[PDB]
Amino acid sequence: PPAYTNSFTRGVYYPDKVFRSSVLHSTQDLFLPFFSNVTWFHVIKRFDNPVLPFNDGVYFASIEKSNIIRGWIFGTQSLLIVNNATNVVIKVCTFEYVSQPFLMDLENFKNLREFVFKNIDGYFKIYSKHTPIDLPQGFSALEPLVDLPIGINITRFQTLLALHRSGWTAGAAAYYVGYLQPRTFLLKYNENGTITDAVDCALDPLSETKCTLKSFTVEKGIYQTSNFRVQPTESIVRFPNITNLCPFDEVFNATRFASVYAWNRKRISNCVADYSVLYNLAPFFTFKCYGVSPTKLNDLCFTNVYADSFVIRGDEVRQIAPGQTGNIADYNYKLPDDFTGCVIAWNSNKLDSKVSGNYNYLYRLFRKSNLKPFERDISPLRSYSFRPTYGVGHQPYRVVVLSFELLHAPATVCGPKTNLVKNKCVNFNFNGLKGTGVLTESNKKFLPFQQFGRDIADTTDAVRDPQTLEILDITPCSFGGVSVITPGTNTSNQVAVLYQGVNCTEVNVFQTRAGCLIGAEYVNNSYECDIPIGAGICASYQSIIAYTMSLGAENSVAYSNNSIAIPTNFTISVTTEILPVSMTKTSVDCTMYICGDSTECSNLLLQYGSFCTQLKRALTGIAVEQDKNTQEVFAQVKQIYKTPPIKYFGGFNFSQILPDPSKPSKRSFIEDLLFNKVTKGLTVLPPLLTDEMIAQYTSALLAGTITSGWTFGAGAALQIPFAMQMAYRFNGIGVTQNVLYENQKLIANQFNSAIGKIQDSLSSTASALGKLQDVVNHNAQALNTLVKQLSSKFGAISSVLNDIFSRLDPPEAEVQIDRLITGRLQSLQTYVTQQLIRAAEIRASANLAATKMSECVLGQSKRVDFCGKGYHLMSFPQSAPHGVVFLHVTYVPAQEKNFTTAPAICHDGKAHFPREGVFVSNGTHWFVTQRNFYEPQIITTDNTFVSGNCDVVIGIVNN
Amino acid sequence: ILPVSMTKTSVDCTMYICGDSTECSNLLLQYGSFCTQLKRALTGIAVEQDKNTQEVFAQVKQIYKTPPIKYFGGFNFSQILPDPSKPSKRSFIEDLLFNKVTKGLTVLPPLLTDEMIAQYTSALLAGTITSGWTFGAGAALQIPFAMQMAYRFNGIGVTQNVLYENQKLIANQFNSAIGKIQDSLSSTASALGKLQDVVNHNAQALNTLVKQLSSKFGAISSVLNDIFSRLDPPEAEVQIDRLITGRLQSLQTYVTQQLIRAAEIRASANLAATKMSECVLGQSKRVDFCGKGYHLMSFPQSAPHGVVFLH
Amino acid sequence: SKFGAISSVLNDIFSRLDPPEAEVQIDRLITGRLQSLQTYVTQQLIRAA
Ligand SMILES: *[C@@H]1O[C@H](CO)[C@@H](O[C@@H]2O[C@H](CO)[C@@H](O)[C@H](O)[C@H]2NC(C)=O)[C@H](O)[C@H]1NC(C)=O
Ligand SMILES: *[C@@H]1O[C@H](CO)[C@@H](O)[C@H](O)[C@H]1NC(C)=O
Ligand SMILES: *[C@@H]1O[C@H](CO)[C@@H](O)[C@H](O)[C@H]1NC(C)=O
Ligand SMILES: *[C@@H]1O[C@H](CO)[C@@H](O)[C@H](O)[C@H]1NC(C)=O
Ligand SMILES: *[C@@H]1O[C@H](CO)[C@@H](O)[C@H](O)[C@H]1NC(C)=O
Repeated sequence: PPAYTNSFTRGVYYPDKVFRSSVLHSTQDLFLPFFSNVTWFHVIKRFDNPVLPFNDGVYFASIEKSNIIRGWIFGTQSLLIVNNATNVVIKVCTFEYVSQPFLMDLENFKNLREFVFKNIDGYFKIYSKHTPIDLPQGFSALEPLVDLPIGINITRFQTLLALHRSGWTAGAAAYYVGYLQPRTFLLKYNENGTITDAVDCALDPLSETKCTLKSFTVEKGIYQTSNFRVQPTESIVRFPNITNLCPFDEVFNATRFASVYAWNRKRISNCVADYSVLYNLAPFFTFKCYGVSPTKLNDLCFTNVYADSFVIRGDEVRQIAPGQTGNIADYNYKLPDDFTGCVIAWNSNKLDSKVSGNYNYLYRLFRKSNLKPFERDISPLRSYSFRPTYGVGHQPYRVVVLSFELLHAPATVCGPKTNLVKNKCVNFNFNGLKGTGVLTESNKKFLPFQQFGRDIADTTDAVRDPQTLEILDITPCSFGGVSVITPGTNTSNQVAVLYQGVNCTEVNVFQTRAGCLIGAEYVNNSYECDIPIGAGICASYQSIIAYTMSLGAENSVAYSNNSIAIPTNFTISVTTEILPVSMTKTSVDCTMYICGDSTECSNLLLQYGSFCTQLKRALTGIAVEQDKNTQEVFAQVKQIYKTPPIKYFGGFNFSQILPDPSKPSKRSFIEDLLFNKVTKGLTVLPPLLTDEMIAQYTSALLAGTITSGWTFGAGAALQIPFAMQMAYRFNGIGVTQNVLYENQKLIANQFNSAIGKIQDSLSSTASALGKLQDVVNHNAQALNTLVKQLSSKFGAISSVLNDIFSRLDPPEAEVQIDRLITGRLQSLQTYVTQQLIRAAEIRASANLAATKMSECVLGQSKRVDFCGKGYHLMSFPQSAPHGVVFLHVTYVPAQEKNFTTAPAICHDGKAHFPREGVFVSNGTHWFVTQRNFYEPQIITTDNTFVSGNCDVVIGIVNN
Repeated sequence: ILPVSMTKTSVDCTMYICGDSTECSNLLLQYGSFCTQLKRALTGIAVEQDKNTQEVFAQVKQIYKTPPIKYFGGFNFSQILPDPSKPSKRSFIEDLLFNKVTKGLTVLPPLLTDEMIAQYTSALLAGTITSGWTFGAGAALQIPFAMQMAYRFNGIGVTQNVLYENQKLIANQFNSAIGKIQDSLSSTASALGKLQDVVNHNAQALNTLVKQLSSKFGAISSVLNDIFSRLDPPEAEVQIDRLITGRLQSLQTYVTQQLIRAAEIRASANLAATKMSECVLGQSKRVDFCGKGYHLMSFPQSAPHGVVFLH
Repeated sequence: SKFGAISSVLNDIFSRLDPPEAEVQIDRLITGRLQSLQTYVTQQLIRAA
C-alpha cells in the first residue's frame, strides 16, 4: 500500500549558475515545499506504478543501488536520457545535448544519486549528485552541472524498472514525488561557501520570522512579520433594478399600429426597463441586433430610447437591404448606414388577420425629389390590394424596433446592469461607490433625499440601498498586523501568532481584548512581565502562554503615622548605560554615485543646479558636527593625564578597564569584547580621534577622576585622595564620610564583585550593544539600498545604459538618461534627508552623553535617575565603536526595618529637634540616626537643639 | 503640561498606495525597499513611544498600592487619587481631561492602557506620599507625610518646627489650591493647551495624510480600472507610476515630520521623566524646572498620550 | 535649477513654448521647486528643533 512520510529538508538547489559566498541571499522562484506529505512507493506479486504527470515541474530523487534505474520516456518534442553499455547520451527528438557517461560511470547500497528537473522559459536545468551513503546522516550541495535551452514542454513522465530473467523476482523499488511552486527560500553559506540550510518564508510562522530577521539564531522578543486582512469574496453590482418601470404596454400589447410614412416617434426616458421579457417569451424568435452587442448591454447605455410602432407588408421586407435601390427605398424610407439599433420579430397572425378586410391604410407615393434621412414630407395615394389568397410567407408580419441615438446630451436613460449581501467583509457597490467593510444596522436616521453619510474622518460610514429603504452602518472590517510571539530557540521551538485588534471569527485558541490570540493558552494568574504582547498582555515561560500583564510586584505600602523605617544595609549596584556619541560620517560624490566616469552623465548632471553641492555641504556639516561631538564628549580637558606607572588605587581593582601596556594597541578586555560583538560608492571617513586616541582620553579622564578627583574639569588636575573623594560623593548623596570609613575594605569587595558581574554581563549579554548595532544597521541598510538601486539586473535581458543607447535613437536615449539620473538623485536625496534626521537624533544623544560625562564623571550629580537608577555617586567611561559605555556607581538601599522613633522628648518643657538625624530606639536605648541610613549616634546637648515648645509637636511623650 | 505619547501607527506601504489592486501591488513592489524603510522607521517610532511610556510610568517594577484607608491627617487628594468606590479607578481630574479632549492605517494600543497608566500613577503617588522619594532608588521606605514635608522644607531651607507650627495652615492653603486647580481645569479651555494641540498635530497630520489620497494629480480616476479602460495601457502604466510615486513621496514626507515630532516629544518625555525624578521622586534644586519658583512637591496625573502635574 | 526644463523660469517658458506644453513644463518646474521647498522646510524644522 502507498505510504506517507515527512519530506524533511530535501529539495535544496542553487537557483542558477551564479555563485555567491558568505551571503544570506533569499530569492523567489518555483520551489518544492518543506515537511511535505511525500508518498512512498514500493514494488513487490503486485505492480502499482501508474502514470506520473509532469504538472508544473517535478523534483525527482532516486535512491539507487547497483544501477537498476536506466532511463525514462519523456513526451506528450520529448526529452529522453539513455545510457547504453558504452556511455550516456542525452536526446530530444530540436534540443540536443552531450555531457558525460556519468550514469555509466557508476563509481547493500554504496551510492545515492540525486536529480533535478526544472522547466521554465525553455531552459531545462539538471543538478547531479552522487551521494555515497533509516535515513543515513549526511547532506550535499546540489552542484550545477548543465543548462540546456530545450524550448519544449513535456507534459508527462514515466518510470522504468529492471527485472531479472533466467524464477523471476522484482526487487523492492521506491521513488520520490514533489512539485515546485513559486516561493522564496532563505539560505546560509559557511566559511567555505557551501549551503548548509534553506528555509522558505512561507512554510512556518517560524520560517517567516527567520525570513524577517535574516539570522538563524534568535535572542527573544515580539517581532512584527506581516499583516492580516479579510479578503473580499463576491462581486456586488447594483442599479435601478426595481425603482420605476418603462412603458411596454402600448409598445407590445397596443391594439392598432400606424402607417410607415407617419411612423410613430415617442420618447422613452427615466424609467426602469428589464431585458429578460423578450428573452423569456418564445414568440420573439428573431433577435439579430445591429450596431451594439446585446450581451454587453450590462455595460453600455444610450442617451434615450425610442419605440416606433408601424405596419409593413411581407414581400418587400426582403427588398430592404444595403446596396440596392428602388421606388419604395428611394421615396418612402431609407435606413441609416451606421444603424445602432436592435430588432425584434414574432408571429402576429391574430393581430394581423381581419375578416372584414384591412383597407384603411394610406401612404404617400408621389414626391418631387428623393427623400433624405431623418426627414418628413407633408407636401396621389394608392390603396394596397391585399387579399386573403396570400401565401404563408406573403402574409403581413409585425416587427417592433427600439432606436437609439448619440448626442452631446448626457445619457439620461440607462437600465440596471442586483443581489444584496449582508454582514460580510465583501464589496458594496451602490451606483459606482466602491468600498470594503462590514454591513450592520444603523441607529442614525437620514433624510429621504440623503444617501451617503460620512464620519469625522471623511469616509463613507453609512449607506442606504437604492431599492430597499434601509440605513446601514459600514464599520471597517477587522484590521491588524501579524506579529510572532516566539522566544529564543535555546528555550523552545513552538510559535505563537498575534492579531492586532482582529477577531478570529475572520480567520488552545484564546480571545483577548486585542482580538484573538492563537498559539498560547491564557493564564488567569499574575506573573512578572518578560515580553510585552499588547494592550497589557505579557508572556512568561515556566509552553508559550499569554496573560494580562501583572503590574509587577503588587504590594501595599505600610504607611505609618508615628514610626519610621530606614535601611541598615545597601548594595553598590552598578549597571551599564550606552550612549552612541558618534556615527559613521560619510561624504558622497554626487557624480560618482550616479554615474562615475560617464562624461555625459557628469556634464548633464552638474548643470541640474546646486543639488549635489548643497547635499555635499550638508554632509560636510554632518562630518564636522560628529567631530565636534567627539570633542565635547571626550576632549573636555587639554592637559594629557597619565596614571603613575604603579596601577594602585587604594585596594580597588580595575584590571579590566585600564589601558594595557602588554597589548600594543592599548585595548582593554571590555572594548575587546565590544569590538568582537559589533559588526564602491561608499565613503567612510576615519575618525579624527581614532580608537587609540579615544582610549588615551579615556585613560586621562580616569586619571583625573580617580587620582585628582573632579577638579580636572576646571583646569589643572588637583591631587586629592580617592577615598576622601568618594566620602565627598557620599556626602553629596547625603551619606556621611564615616560610612565609607567603617566600610572601606568591604565596600571595595562589593565594588570588585560588582565589576566582575559587569564584565560577565557584558560578555554574556548580546543585547548590551543593541543601540550601537542598531545604528550600524541603519548605516548598512541605507548603503545597501543606495548602491543596489542602480545595478539591479531584475531578471531582464540587459540593464545597461549603453544597451538602451544602442537600442534607442540618441534623442530618446538622452531622455532615458534624464529619467534614470533623476530617479537615482531623488533616492540619494531621500537617503541624505534620512541621514540628516538620524544625525539630529544622534546629535541630541551626543549632547546627552556630553552632559553625562560632565555631570556624572567630571563631578557628582544629585539629579537622580539620570546617571543611573538611585542616588548616583560617580561613573567610568570606556571606548566603543562610534559610541561610549558608562559604568555608574549607585547607592541602592536594602534591608529596611521598622524603628521606634520619637518626634520630641519633652523634658523641662523643651521639644527637641535635630538638624539632620531622627531619634530612634532599639527597645532599651534611644539614639539619633540620619535619613538614608540607620546610623545611631550619641544624643547630647551639643548634637541637639531646642526649637519650639511641646504644644506644637505631634507626639508628646514623657521620658 | 507635557506631551508624552503620540498616535503611533504602522503603514503597510502597499496597502496604503494601492489597496487590494493586484496590478498596483505588482507595479509597486518593483520600486525597492522605500516601503520597508517607512515601515521600519514607524516601528522605531512605536518602540520609542513604548519605551518613553515605560520610563515615564514603569519607572518602578514593584507596584505599591494605596489603601482604601486614606488617612493622611487632613490632606484629601480625592480628585487626583482614584477612589476605590469609583468603578473604573480613574481620577475625577482624569475624567475632566478625557471628556475635554477629543482609513487603511492602524492605531496600536498602548502597552500600558489607560487603566494601567492610571495604576502606575497611583503607585507613583503612593510611593511619593506615604513612602516619599526613595521608592525610585529602591523599596518604598515608608515615612510619615508631615516629616516628609519637614524634610522638603529642610531642602528649601526651613526647619521642621516651622512646618509643625504651620502644618494646619499650609494644609488648608494646599487643599484650597487643589480646589482652585479643580475649578481651573474644569472651566479653563486653555488649561489643556499643550496636550490638546499635540493631539491635534497628530490628528490633522493623519487628516492631511488621508486627504493626500484625495489629491487627484490631474487624472480621471484613482482606481486603475477606469484609467486602463479609457486609456492606452502603456500611458496608463506611466500615469500609474506618477500617481503612486507622488503618494509615496507624500507618505515619506509625513513620516519625516512624524520622526521630527518623535525626536521632539521624545526629548520632552525625557524631560518629563527627569522632572518626575527631580519633582516626584525627590526635590529639584533646578529653577523653572518643577514650575516657577523653589520647589516643594509634585503629583503626577494620567492624561491621554501625556501627563499633567500639580506642582 | 533646471529640473529638466528647456527654460528655467516661468515667463521664459511662456515665451519659448506654446501654451499647451508650456503649461505642463511649468507644472514640472512647480513640482521640482516644490520638492526644493519641502527640502528647505525640513532643514528649517531640524535646525529649529
Ligand atoms: C550588609 O550586606 C552585606 C552584603 O549585602 C553583608 O556582607 C556579607 O556579610 C556576611 C556576614 O559575615 C558575609 O558572610 C558575606 O561574605 C558578606 N558579603 C560579602 C560580599 O563579603 C554585610 O555583612 C551586611 N552588614 C550588615 C551590618 O548587615
Ligand atoms: C586587583 O584585582 C586584579 C584582578 O586581576 C588583580 O590583577 C590585582 O592584582 C588586584 N590588586 C590590585 C592592587 O590591583
Ligand atoms: C513594619 O510593621 C508593619 C506591621 O504590619 C509591617 O507590615 C511592615 O512590613 C514593617 N516594616 C518593616 C520595614 O519592618
Ligand atoms: C540597644 O542598644 C544599646 C546600645 O547600642 C544597648 O545597650 C541595648 O542593650 C540595646 N537594647 C537591647 C534590648 O539589647
Ligand atoms: C476632601 O475632599 C473630598 C472631596 O472633595 C471631600 O469629600 C472631603 O470632605 C474633603 N475633606 C477631607 C478631610 O477629606
